[PDB]
Amino acid sequence: QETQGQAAARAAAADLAAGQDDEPRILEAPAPDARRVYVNDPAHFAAVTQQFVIDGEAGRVIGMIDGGFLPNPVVADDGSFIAHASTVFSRIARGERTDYVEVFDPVTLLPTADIELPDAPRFLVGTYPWMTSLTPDGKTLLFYQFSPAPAVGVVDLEGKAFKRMLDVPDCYHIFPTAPDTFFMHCRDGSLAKVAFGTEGTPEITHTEVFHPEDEFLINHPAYSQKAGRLVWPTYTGKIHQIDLSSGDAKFLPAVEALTEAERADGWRPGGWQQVAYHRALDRIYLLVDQRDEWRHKTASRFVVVLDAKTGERLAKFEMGHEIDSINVSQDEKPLLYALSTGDKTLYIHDAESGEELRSVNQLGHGPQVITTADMG
Amino acid sequence: QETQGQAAARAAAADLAAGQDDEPRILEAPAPDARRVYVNDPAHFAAVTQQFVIDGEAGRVIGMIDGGFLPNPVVADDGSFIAHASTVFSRIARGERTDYVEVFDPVTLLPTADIELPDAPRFLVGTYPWMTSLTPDGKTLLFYQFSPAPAVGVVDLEGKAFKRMLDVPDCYHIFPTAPDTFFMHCRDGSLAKVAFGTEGTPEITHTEVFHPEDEFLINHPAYSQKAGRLVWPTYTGKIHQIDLSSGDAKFLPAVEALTEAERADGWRPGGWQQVAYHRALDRIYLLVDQRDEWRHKTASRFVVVLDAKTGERLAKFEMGHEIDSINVSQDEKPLLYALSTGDKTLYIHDAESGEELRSVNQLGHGPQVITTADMG
Amino acid sequence: TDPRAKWVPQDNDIQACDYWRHCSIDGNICDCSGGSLTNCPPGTKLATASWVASCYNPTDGQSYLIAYRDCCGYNVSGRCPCLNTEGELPVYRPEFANDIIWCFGAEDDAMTYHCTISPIVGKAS
Amino acid sequence: TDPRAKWVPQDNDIQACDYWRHCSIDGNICDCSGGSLTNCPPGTKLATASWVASCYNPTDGQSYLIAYRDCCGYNVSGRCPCLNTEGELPVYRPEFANDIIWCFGAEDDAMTYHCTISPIVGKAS
Amino acid sequence: ADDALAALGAQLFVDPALSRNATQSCATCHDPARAFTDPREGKAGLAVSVGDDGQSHGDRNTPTLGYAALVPAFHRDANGKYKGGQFWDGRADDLKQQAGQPMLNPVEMAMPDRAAVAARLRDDPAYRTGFEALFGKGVLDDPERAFDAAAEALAAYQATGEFSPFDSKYDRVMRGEEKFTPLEEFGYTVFITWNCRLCHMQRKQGVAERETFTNFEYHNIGLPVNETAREASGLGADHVDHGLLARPGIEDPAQSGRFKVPSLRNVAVTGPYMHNGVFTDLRTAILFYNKYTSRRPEAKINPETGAPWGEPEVARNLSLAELQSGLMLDDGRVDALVAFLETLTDRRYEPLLE
Amino acid sequence: ADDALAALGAQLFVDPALSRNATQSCATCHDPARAFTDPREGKAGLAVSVGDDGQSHGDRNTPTLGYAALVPAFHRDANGKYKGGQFWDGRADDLKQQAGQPMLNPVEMAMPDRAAVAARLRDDPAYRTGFEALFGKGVLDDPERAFDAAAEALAAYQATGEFSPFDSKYDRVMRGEEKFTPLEEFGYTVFITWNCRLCHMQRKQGVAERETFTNFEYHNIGLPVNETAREASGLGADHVDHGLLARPGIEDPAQSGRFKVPSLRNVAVTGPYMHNGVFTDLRTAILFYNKYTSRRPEAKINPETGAPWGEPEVARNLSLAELQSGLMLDDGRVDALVAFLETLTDRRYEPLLEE
Ligand code: HEC
Ligand code: HEC
Ligand code: HEC
Ligand code: HEC
Ligand SMILES: [Ca+2]
Ligand SMILES: [Ca+2]
Repeated sequence: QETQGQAAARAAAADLAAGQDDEPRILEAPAPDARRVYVNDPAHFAAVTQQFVIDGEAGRVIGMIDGGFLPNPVVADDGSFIAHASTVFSRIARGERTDYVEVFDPVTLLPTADIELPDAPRFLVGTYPWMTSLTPDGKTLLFYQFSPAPAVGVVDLEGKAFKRMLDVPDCYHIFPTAPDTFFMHCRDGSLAKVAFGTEGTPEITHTEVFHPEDEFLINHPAYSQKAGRLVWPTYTGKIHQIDLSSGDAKFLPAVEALTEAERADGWRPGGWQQVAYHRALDRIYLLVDQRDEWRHKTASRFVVVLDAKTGERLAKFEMGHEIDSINVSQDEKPLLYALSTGDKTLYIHDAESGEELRSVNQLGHGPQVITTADMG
Repeated sequence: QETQGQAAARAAAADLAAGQDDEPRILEAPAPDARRVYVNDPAHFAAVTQQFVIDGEAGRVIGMIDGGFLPNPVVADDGSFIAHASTVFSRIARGERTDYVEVFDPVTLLPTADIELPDAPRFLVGTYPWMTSLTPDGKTLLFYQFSPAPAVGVVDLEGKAFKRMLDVPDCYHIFPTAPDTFFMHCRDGSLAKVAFGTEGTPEITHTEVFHPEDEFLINHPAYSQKAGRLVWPTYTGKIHQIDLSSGDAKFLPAVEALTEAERADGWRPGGWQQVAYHRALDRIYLLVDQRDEWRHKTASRFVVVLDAKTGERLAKFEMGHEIDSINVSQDEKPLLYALSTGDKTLYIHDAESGEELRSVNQLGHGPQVITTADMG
Repeated sequence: TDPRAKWVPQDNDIQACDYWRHCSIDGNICDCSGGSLTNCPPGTKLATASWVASCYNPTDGQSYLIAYRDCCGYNVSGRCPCLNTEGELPVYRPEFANDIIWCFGAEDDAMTYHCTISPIVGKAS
Repeated sequence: TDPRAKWVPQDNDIQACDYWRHCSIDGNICDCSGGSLTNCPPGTKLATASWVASCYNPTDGQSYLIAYRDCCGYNVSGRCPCLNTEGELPVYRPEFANDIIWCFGAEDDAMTYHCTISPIVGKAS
Repeated sequence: ADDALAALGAQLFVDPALSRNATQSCATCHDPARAFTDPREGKAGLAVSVGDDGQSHGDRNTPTLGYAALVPAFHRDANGKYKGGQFWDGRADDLKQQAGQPMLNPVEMAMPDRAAVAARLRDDPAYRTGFEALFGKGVLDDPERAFDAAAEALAAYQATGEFSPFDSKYDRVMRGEEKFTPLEEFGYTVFITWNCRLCHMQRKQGVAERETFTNFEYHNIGLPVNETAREASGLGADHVDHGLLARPGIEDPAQSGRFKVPSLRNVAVTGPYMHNGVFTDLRTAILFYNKYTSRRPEAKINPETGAPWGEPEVARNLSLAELQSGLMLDDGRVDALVAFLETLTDRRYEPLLE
Repeated sequence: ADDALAALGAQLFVDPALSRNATQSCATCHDPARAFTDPREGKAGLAVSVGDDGQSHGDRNTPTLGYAALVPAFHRDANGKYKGGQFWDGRADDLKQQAGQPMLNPVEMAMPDRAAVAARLRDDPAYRTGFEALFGKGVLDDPERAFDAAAEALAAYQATGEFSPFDSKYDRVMRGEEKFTPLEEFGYTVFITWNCRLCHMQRKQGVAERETFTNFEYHNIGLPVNETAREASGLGADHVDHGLLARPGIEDPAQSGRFKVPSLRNVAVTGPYMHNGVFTDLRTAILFYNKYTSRRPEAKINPETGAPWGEPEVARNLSLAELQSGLMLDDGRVDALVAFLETLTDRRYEPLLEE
């Protein structure tokens, strides 16, 4: 019940009363852990943006990172670094464009690499986590390019250098499975496997088509790189699961997040980051509400929870706020993170009971993306 | 009583029914006129900021200009151009600083000049209009530098080049009176006249001291360059007037904006741009409210209007909103502009009756500064 | 106001998020920053790329194709923000996707998003 | 809550704008962006310049001189904004003036404003 | 009588007596079986047509006459863009001023003068009847009146429902009479969202009453010379086709190399393409536009030759603002555009589509 | 006994019999009429002091002993900052370890060894009584016990209120007994908002019980050699004064050129200034700091010489983070700082302020 700002007043008065000296200095953030959570604020397309680093357990902002125009955040699963691909202009939003990758130390938040990306190659879009992606060794960053055509840029983080663009087919998103391989989703309804060497055209294999042309897959699937599990809901809440753990795509039985009855009652997923996946529990969390079929980007007030293995519903939580995005911590007794763009606030819930524990407000102008590390 | 969005729907619908074609293109703003008003948004110290160009007569945004960190706006009195002095960084708010001046065409809003200021010489301060100032001929921009010591930078707008820094005494603010002369206010309570050239020590002459060390003169005096009239309120609403029209300072009789009874009951000016001056009517407008003496930057809800020659009160307007800044158009039947930082809204009032006529909302994050041209 | 409710178009105010031509707009209405319903504000750059939606006009009962175009090269206007998604598809169907910054073809290679205009380019079908 | 009312210090919560040491703060409290009452957040640069005010402590009835210092080099935090001006004087008395970005002496020549810390440097006189 | 006038033009249009040696009529080069273009193979394939003398070839591809009646008379609009007229370079004001030109052109029908045309008209009893009923007795005795009346009849005939029937699949779909296939509907969506709609749609915005998929403007899209056609034309390897700048009275250097945007109706059956017939296949015409947008090495290569496209004939005034769109058409979008453009084929030409 | 020990040190402090030729006592170089500093002119003016031989000059300026008792014993704090100790280079741990050293230094009191000092103490019947009363019978017969006991007495004497009275105008104003002038007040405001507060205040934050206007740390502020002093000391043109690095046991080259921050109490009457006495005027000591901040040509020039300040004697480990403040002190603020520092003068030395 005592707040962080109250306990801080009391510590400060006791220092004063006892004559305890201390040097004003730059703090270090605490060590990355399972309960650290990152909230990116794309700020409704503003030319400059912010990321908040938050301790989920205390509900406290522990630092911030500035970015430019629609940056893509990535966070190494082992906690060793964070990075983003970003874009700046010589006169605010006009003049010469520079795209670049920065790597930051995760406790000092100091840039440890600034890597310029030649010829302004980033895709400028509303933030999708899997349009920029780390390989599982953490040594390579892969970013998507849309113009003039779908391509994928390879950035060597170890040597701090852009390497090359890979030509790909008409495909979207980047799910890395190895130091030299990633998967994308193609317009035609298949996945493409892209295997790449230091030089050469890549080797590209497609799977079979796994969804029909009139089944719409959302912009924000959940991908657990450590499980090799791609969890991909459609506009109706049908959930495709693809196992990438063998290094090849194996398509799991499709699951329905909503019942036939709820569907006919106008229950649909909706929001921004609509789906989360917990690796250890093998569990899928989906933001849903009653809504018209073309209100798919509005906030939702419920989360449904289901067993990934069977598709049985485990819980349905009333969130108590307008929630746009969700994610979960990857430890035992996880937190369920529920971000409201409209409230600019991160609501922090027990993922088991769905109860709200605490919240962090004043998170920028239109915060939308939550990222966690999977450290287990 | 039909709104602008309503008029526009009506017109679009008649074009559609009539089969009228038009080519999508970039608009020109309407020609600068007496009722154009500019609102700058320092955005509570954000690294990037905006200025809104408004037609006060329609209450319509007719354009915007982007700026960097706490830019200083100037508007040429004859409507020929606008300009700002501004500051950007190579990585949003960190890395190499570049200070520059840009001049813009007042109808296309394109930069017609971008002039680098060497050695990052601008004073970064919450926005004070008379910290960056045009000479009466429009040929030279003067900007204040605080660090390492008070100095004034001279920018040749015609030649599009930085000229020199001038060393000055311990003084502040810049009120230009001639192509080669301006006045500043000194810590010691005098003004300093500074006459300069391209090279050599400028000629600096102090006036007599005109106020005690414990009368505090606000950071936002009104200066009418065409009248040579410097109107300078103190924290208590006592108003100093200095006539610079001879080329030398002449001290006019001080007037009290508030009566002895109002002052006894806690009335004081307060806000950001607390004072305005209408040249053709010789009238002074002051934002006032009942307030504790150290709440001198809070909004006020009243404006007093007084005759600048006699100090007689002409009106006291109840603004009906929390107003931080005021200014007036310089034409006959002028408008009284009332800007609310908290509502992010410019309220446009008839200056004669004080009645709110219309308003323009959604003006950025923390708009504070109103500038108009004296074209008459 | 019920955000999850079926969107209801009107044809009487272009500055409101329910104006019929804004059925798949994402960002800001240009008329609120000095442009007009089908023109860019001064200082900005008009893109040639577009997104499309079929928007029902309640006035004449017809459906028109609105091919949205962005006005680019300025920070986002911050005035009259709107996000509607009638017929909006995911990014892999990009001709119908509205999270994408459609500043391609803008003069000076302007690519920052200021606001969006709503011109009719055809009848639907 | 009445913004024009006399400011009333408290010594129970440093995140509030009425916390006694914030009597002439202008900006944001660093405690709310990962700093603490008297330390900068990670990634920012601590200025050596300051501004002073004499702030009454309601815990011990004494006035203390608070020499504010800015943490610089990041865009404004936007969390716990506050503007108080007890004893605050115009810019020509800069040691008491709080509109100035007091980032001088920050490492790497950082000059953008992020938040302000509130350390005590003496008793009043 | 508007009916009568057009019926007279229908007679003239297929009459080889309007050529010097009576070997060709309008319909020889504008074959009604081929959407009013030229099926005949000459020294440069179907790129350019052979005149009445059996040897002379033109330097430009024979365009369709379908929908040519929807084009406004030549003018400069308020934005300073030239619009309308007839011929690839706009050198004729309208269809009437156009009609007399092939008759007297030595590389086409090759009549020596208006007097020779009149003499041929006056030699036909039916023309004496039909002309005199419409223009007055003695019209055919006056070479100038006769030639002007023949041009008026031909222009009237070209303005009938038969040249512009608006019965394509696209037309049926817009009337709500059927639907596009998925591939056609994709191609239409690409056409109206990519750069094609900036030049190949009548209006900038709104819906056209009788769309012909051209804005009637003049653009230099940077086409290379058609080598074998330039050779066949005999104009010399030194010659430059300046497009609109060659119109008498146009003097503005910015119009050099610009040509009239063609209507895309019947495009699928009126190959080869462009003003010089340089591309034989519709897909190649579409791929040409990737040369301005794609970074793939294949975009530099003409798939019909496997060699680089070739330098533009006229290297200035390219429509770069419109052409450098920032987006490359992938193979699937090219397929969709072809399928869409095939829906602009008039009902009576659908059998040609195989 | 606390009393008697300090009383014994009071006698020693003024006794020239602790010097080889008997010409010199502590109080000769630490003159209580001059805030415990040396008024005598030698070959380098007042920059360095002459020893008991009448010829040898030291290489460092004689500091005040006023407030030296508030300095903590030498230690490395947790920041890795050395702090405290005695002498400009902290080579003595505390007052007691320091006191024996001038006695045996051949450029100062020049006694040949501890036994010789014991033999001088033993000659004086008053020392036999006072020493034995405090330290036991036979103390003066054991050279090592006698020497350590004298150092003890002398350190006790410097710990009395006489050396640290806290009765300056500044102290009175802090007790509410009087007020600063507007100029003194402006000088205090500058001192506490500019970089001076970063080294010349006891604490990093909070309020000190007994402020002496030093943090007891070691800093290289980039001072030049004082050439006439260095010529007088005879150490050689090639000698470098390494400051803290010269302390036995410090080996860290980052400590080279660092000296202990002096207390500013009585600074107005204890010129010349710095560890080598290089600046005559207090104004000039203040102006030196503008070399790191000002862009004016004048800021590079020592106003006492008309010549540049000079190349630092040690041109590495400069405290640039603190020195490069970004703000130049204009003349009004130098004026104010002089005024303020003059309020740090002990009551009994206020009459010295005029001269
Ligand atoms: C020898 C082949 C030939 C004959 C015979 C011929 N033309 Fe053509 N026609 C052409 C060529 C080639 C062009 C384009 C020439 C150019 O643009 O310079 C053309 C262009 C036209 C155009 C303009 C179409 C457009 O889109 O710009 C019209 C109309 C036209 N012809 C009508 C006629 C009429 C009527 C006749 C009979 C009097 C006729 N033509 C005889 C080959 C022929
Ligand atoms: C800059 C205006 C412009 C743009 C954009 C444009 N075109 Fe064209 N198009 C032309 C002009 C002009 C010609 C004739 C060029 C010439 O022959 O000199 C032409 C010719 C064609 C032809 C040959 C038709 C014929 O009868 O010979 C086809 C097919 C075509 N365009 C399709 C497209 C498609 C599909 C797109 C979008 C990928 C497109 N164009 C973009 C102006 C444009
Ligand atoms: C010849 C002049 C001379 C005499 C006599 C002298 N000293 Fe000093 N004293 C100095 C000089 C010079 C220094 C600084 C030397 C250095 O830093 O290496 C100094 C430094 C000190 C310090 C260090 C103060 C500080 O702030 O670091 C103390 C304590 C001290 N002396 C006490 C004494 C006592 C007690 C005596 C008599 C036993 C004495 N001195 C005799 C010249 C003298
Ligand atoms: C980086 C730490 C630091 C800063 C900042 C600093 N000082 Fe000093 N000051 C010192 C040190 C160390 C010395 C002794 C230097 C030496 O002799 O080698 C010194 C010496 C002095 C002296 C000579 C005292 C004596 O007894 O010789 C005066 C006066 C002085 N400082 C005043 C100031 C003023 C006023 C400011 C603010 C403009 C200031 N200082 C800033 C560390 C600092
Ligand atoms: Ca053709
Ligand atoms: Ca001294």
